[PDB]
Amino acid sequence: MTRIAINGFGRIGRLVFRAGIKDPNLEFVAINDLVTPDNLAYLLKYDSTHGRFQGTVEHTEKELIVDGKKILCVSERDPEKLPWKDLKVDYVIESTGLFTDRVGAEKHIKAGAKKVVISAPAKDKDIPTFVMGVNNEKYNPSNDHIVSNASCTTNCLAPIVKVVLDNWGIEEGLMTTIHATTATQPTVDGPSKKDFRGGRGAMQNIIPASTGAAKAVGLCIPEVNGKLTGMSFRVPTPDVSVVDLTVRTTKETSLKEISAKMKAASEGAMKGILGYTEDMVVSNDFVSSTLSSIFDMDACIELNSRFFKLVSWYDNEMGYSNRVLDLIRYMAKK
Amino acid sequence: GAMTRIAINGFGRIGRLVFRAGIKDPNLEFVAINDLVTPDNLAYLLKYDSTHGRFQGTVEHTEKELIVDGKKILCVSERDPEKLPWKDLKVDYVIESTGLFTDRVGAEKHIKAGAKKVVISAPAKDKDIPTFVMGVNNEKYNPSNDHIVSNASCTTNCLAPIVKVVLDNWGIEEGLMTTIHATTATQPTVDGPSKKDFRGGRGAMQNIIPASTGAAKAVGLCIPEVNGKLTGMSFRVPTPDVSVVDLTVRTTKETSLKEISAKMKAASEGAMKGILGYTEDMVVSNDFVSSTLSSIFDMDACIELNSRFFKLVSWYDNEMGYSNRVLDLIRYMAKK
Amino acid sequence: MTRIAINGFGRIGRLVFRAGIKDPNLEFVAINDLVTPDNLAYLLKYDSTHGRFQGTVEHTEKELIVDGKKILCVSERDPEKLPWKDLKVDYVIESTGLFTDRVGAEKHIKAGAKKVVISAPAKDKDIPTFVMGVNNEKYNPSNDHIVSNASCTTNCLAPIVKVVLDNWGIEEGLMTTIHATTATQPTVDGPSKKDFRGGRGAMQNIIPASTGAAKAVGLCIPEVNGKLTGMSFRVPTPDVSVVDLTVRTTKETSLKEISAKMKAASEGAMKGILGYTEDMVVSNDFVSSTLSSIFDMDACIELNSRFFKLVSWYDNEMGYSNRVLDLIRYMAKK
Amino acid sequence: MTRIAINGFGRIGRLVFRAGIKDPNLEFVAINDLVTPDNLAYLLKYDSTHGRFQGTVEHTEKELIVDGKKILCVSERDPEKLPWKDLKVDYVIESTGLFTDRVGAEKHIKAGAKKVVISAPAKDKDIPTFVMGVNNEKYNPSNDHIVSNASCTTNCLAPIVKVVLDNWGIEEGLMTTIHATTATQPTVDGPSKKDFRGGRGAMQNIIPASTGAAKAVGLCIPEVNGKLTGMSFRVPTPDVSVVDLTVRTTKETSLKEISAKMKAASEGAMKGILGYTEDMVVSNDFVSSTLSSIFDMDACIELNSRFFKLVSWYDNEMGYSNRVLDLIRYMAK
Ligand SMILES: NC(=O)c1ccc[n+]([C@@H]2O[C@H](COP(=O)([O-])OP(=O)(O)OC[C@H]3O[C@@H](n4cnc5c(N)ncnc54)[C@H](O)[C@@H]3O)[C@@H](O)[C@H]2O)c1
Ligand SMILES: NC(=O)c1ccc[n+]([C@@H]2O[C@H](COP(=O)([O-])OP(=O)(O)OC[C@H]3O[C@@H](n4cnc5c(N)ncnc54)[C@H](O)[C@@H]3O)[C@@H](O)[C@H]2O)c1
Ligand SMILES: NC(=O)c1ccc[n+]([C@@H]2O[C@H](COP(=O)([O-])OP(=O)(O)OC[C@H]3O[C@@H](n4cnc5c(N)ncnc54)[C@H](O)[C@@H]3O)[C@@H](O)[C@H]2O)c1
Ligand SMILES: NC(=O)c1ccc[n+]([C@@H]2O[C@H](COP(=O)([O-])OP(=O)(O)OC[C@H]3O[C@@H](n4cnc5c(N)ncnc54)[C@H](O)[C@@H]3O)[C@@H](O)[C@H]2O)c1
Repeated sequence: MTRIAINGFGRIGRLVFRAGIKDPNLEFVAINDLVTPDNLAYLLKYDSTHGRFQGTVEHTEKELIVDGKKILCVSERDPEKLPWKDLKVDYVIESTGLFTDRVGAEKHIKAGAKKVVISAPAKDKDIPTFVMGVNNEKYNPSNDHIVSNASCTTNCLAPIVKVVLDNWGIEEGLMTTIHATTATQPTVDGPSKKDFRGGRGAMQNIIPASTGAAKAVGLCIPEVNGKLTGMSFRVPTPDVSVVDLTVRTTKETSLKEISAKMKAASEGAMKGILGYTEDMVVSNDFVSSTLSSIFDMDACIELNSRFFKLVSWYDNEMGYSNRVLDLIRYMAKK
Repeated sequence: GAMTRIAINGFGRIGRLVFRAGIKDPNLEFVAINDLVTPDNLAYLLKYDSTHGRFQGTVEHTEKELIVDGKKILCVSERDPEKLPWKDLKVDYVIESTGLFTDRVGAEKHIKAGAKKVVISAPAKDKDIPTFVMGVNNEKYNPSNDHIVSNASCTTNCLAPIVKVVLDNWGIEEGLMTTIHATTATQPTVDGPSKKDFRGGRGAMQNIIPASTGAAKAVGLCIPEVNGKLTGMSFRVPTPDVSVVDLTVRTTKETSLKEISAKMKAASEGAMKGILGYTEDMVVSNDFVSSTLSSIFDMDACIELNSRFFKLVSWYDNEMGYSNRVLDLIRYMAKK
Repeated sequence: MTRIAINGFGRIGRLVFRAGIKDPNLEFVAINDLVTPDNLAYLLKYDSTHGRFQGTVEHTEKELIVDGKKILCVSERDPEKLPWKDLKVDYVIESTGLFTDRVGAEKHIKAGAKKVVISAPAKDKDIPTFVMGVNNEKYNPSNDHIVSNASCTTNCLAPIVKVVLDNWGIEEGLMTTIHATTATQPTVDGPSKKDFRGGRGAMQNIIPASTGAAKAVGLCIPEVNGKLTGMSFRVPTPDVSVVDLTVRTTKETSLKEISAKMKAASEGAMKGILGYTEDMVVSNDFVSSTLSSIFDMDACIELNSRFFKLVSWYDNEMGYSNRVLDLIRYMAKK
Repeated sequence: MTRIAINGFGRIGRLVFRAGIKDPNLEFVAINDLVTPDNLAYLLKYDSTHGRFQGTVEHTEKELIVDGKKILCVSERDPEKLPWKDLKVDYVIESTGLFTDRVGAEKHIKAGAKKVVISAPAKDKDIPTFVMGVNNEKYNPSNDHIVSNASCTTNCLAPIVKVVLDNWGIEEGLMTTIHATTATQPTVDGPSKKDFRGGRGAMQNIIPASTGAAKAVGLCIPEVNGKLTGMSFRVPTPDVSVVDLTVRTTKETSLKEISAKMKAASEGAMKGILGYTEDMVVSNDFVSSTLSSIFDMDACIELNSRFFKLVSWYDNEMGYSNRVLDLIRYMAK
């Protein structure tokens, strides 16, 4: 049984917990956040986006009790003061958003944790980044003790890029994500030290945003390094995002051939990772989807035999959370 | 001085905003409004605007007219444009903004009713109606022959000036556009039927909704040099007004974002003044509510992959900018 | 087995269909709407609010196939031309919004239907109105061939009123409902001859609206006839509403005592109709709730021993759709 | 000229600044917030709700330059270390939300300010609360050095209560406010130790909230103390709220008479505070209104001659900000 601790019981932390408490192979031993177990228990059972927790939730002054299983609840701002050694934590899910650099994420290993999974792109280039179904086989159990699971957008874009790249090559690519609002944005216009637009009211605006997903894809798919960039527009929805990839391929092809390969990948080497649809879907048709990427056949367009606009959905919350579990399960086995 | 007589068929978002923008012009004379509701509901919707605020002036009504700033305007309720009294009113231009008469057969009812010229506030349903975008191809207008015209779409009016600047300076090999578009009256609040686009029937408050757009092809019409070289799509999002275009374009000559921004800023200060705007500020959509521009180039949001591959971003108030272009086109046609 | 046809496959019609199609005692034989089976099947499969249909959906040019069941699909503007006599319809669910008067509803009877259930308050004083768990025992099989299941708000308010009246009496009561947006509202400012406010954009505004639910409960609970009125505020939410009842009681009492009686009723009589909670719930905690009314203890306030403000939630879509089934089932058995 | 500093350049602080920088009798000398002048210049210039600043906005490392006027920008978390004596600050607008107690607000006076106006209800009983046009005349310049301007909801409800009470008395009143989302709420579900609902996603939910605004009216209008209580529902709108008041009056009356008195007040002794409308209004019809309260005659309902439901709108951002300025101008005269 693999022992897991969660640092940051937020949107991602609670969703990895919800997805993982079902697995007998996993054991969640601790949750760390800046609030009491009462509020953690409330946020676990009630979810404005993914519905009520399908199970029993209780709490003590010192723990949550989920389906009878006891999980320790601690509240320490500094990860170094966490009891990871006493709980002998194998994996710590770093999902606070505040320790995406190595010096901060190294604090969990100092506390006694064996492996640290950062649920976000790393700020340092020396932390390996993995996307399940793209480059997770490059993981080194003997050396990679702090890893990154990339971004929700990277996890959506990289599988699409991989199928296109494998079959027709990519000369150039520009991506746009139309992304759901997240917790980093305020409800009304407010301060924002390093991105002024990011402080504008998320309920009111379409908001241009930077994304690192494109080059992060360059990390996971080196063959596309230097050939893709991207940006983002935050829109006033609470969850589910979509990627629009304009691609110039090397070989001539058509949308029918691309769709054939996407469908094949979704049924084969990327089943459970890449999804495929021909239906007239809109974003809420993917609420609580566990897939990283859902290729939208009807929304795609072809300018000509080498220029395409490919569209893929993702639940930026639920899909990433399940990938976080998938990566841990992989690391534990291999 | 001399006055152009205008009637509005369809007193909706575009119709009321065309009225708001044009009633300030002393050379224009709005002589009639046609819609399916009595002047009482029309006065109410004219007075109060959830997006552009209260009407800055006095609005009253009778059973047969609105009274705006002392001026009386005839208010009729006739579904059939053919039964409208355009001949009696000596209507020079009819703004067809109901959304139901974008083909020649439907718009021709206004000419049969007596109007001299008809401006469709939308893309024509068929290529047999000429389309004009101010500052791009409105000089190709023929006063003696083009009696039914189209002012294209908001997206076309935003995309085309960008395309024009890029093409004239570096050429275009390919261009793929996406518009992130505000919600409009064609979408319901909750999931409902929609025969012509199933996605079009899903709830607008809840979803990102992929949609089809003809704006790319329409620009190919207004700019023949670019025909076949541009396509596009749309995503409707839960905002009530203001949209943004994201154009992925491959140029012929090598260039850079600095050079492109230089030409965009030059165009906005020169030949496309009042049509194309230019900004370097960290703007978001609500910063353009009630903007009169067709297209506002957003230098900070643009990205360059390489010397020939760029992602250009341009905003537009799909209600207010288009309504101001409808008036400009009518003014242009009047002068010649 | 009871044979049911649905006129108007909209929000209410589709949800009634979702809740009932698993029922072996019910047989849905026909669906009538203004579109062909492909759009109806699409709308049955994907719901922006209640998620994907948990089952299989197929279609023909003339029929739907749900979980193997074949349902005829028609498109007739005039109910009088519907094949109810030929299909032997026991109950017709009138959920178009256009035939809530007796002359309009009677067209289903002339076409061959035996019973018509209007999914809204009737425009006619001689059409009986029932709220399950409040006054449905007054249904007379021999005379009530066209009945009304009231409004979603009436089904929420009446259970609250029933308990308070039965235990402490009601001298006066004023109701306010904060109501989710519905299909009658536009996305942007537009015309609306019978209620100008109703035409204003639902995404942007709090919109005052009139409601008849207050007098309608006077119909179902005659003891309160003439003693309560109400109003409504439409807000930019796609589903779930809340009732805020300001009530002057006859006998002295306390919030503790009221909550205790609400809790008893939720666990015994009115079980499945009235729900009870002491948690810090918000509207999305009730998406796809099947209850008519959920009493919110913590949201309630007491001015004094005879003046209370009681709060109760309801999924105006799902709860009402389930009560339409319950009403049909009650009528069917006797 | 009155020398004013703003502590907390947020929604209220910036909107107070916009309305007041136009006033030649006022002199804004300093702004304190936790961000650099660039971000403050940005937020002053562009407003998602009230549009672009109608004027010129410039900034340096150490100041804002608004319409030619130079204003100091400081970034100090502890108000005791603020440069109020050097700047000779007459009034400090406390709009951070973190110093609504006397121990906290008094730090501005310890720092050199003469008066402190809190843009929110005070925590302490000994800090007087004023509503313009209701009880502001009770201000005592010799002793009231820290005052509260109450809440946006109290400023909307109290004028309504005053006219009803003066004409027909109040036996009971229960108020509900349908309130716009504010900076206190997250976009998505998150923690909130003292009120769990307050942490739920504001874009997707109707959110019940506690309010003291009814009880505050009991303080500003002592005759109604113990007779009025209330609650709140936060809804997914960015601005403008509405109060809904269920009132049992003492004297028999009618909606027609109440409306007449409301219209009389809006035109007379509460012009600029109380507004009156008979139109079919909705929330966005009041964006950027400077009124505290707008009586909505058509939305009102009468159960009988003594039981009414009265409805009044308010721009919780813009109306309150103007009340803060009005209070400062009153205290300075
Ligand atoms: N939201 C998404 O869709 C998404 C997708 C992929 C990855 N991510 C990444 O996951 C990370 C978390 O995102 P989220 O949306 O769950 O955010 P969130 O704000 O919902 O959760 C973060 C949580 O961390 C807790 N926390 C903060 N500081 C802490 C500390 N010092 N110690 C312990 N707990 C602390 C907070 O109370 C909060 O609940 C971010 O870095 C984000 O970029 C988010
Ligand atoms: N909304 C935008 O941003 C935008 C911008 C550019 C172009 N347009 C075009 O303008 C047209 C109208 O757009 P809108 O947003 O104003 O729509 P809208 O829903 O506001 O409708 C326009 C008006 O037409 C009236 N109408 C309907 N049938 C009529 C009839 N038979 N006779 C007279 N009036 C009738 C309606 O009552 C309505 O008020 C569409 O063709 C649209 O494509 C819209
Ligand atoms: N949505 C709610 O919260 C709610 C709650 C309780 C009851 N209701 C009542 O139920 C009724 C339906 O409301 P809704 O929200 O489902 O509306 P809706 O607009 O979602 O669905 C109504 C359907 O009627 C169909 N229709 C229209 N004309 C028709 C005709 N002539 N013949 C056949 N079908 C026709 C339409 O295509 C449409 O799908 C209303 O009367 C409403 O007041 C609504
Ligand atoms: N927004 C409304 O509708 C409204 C109406 C009436 C009253 N109020 C009250 O006014 C106050 C401000 O609310 P708001 O909506 O403007 O909030 P906001 O979050 O928009 O602004 C608060 C500001 O305080 C500043 N701040 C935080 N800590 C600080 C510190 N230590 N020193 C200096 N500045 C600091 C922050 O950067 C932030 O800009 C609150 O007390 C609120 O309850 C708000």
